[PDB]
Amino acid sequence: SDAAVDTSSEITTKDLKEKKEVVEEAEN
Repeated sequence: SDAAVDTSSEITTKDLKEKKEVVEEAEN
């Protein structure tokens, strides 16, 4: 199924620094 997301399994760490930055900005 990740082939329909252009193999997000390689980039997901860049996505998770998003999910930690977006989330600190939700507590700020």
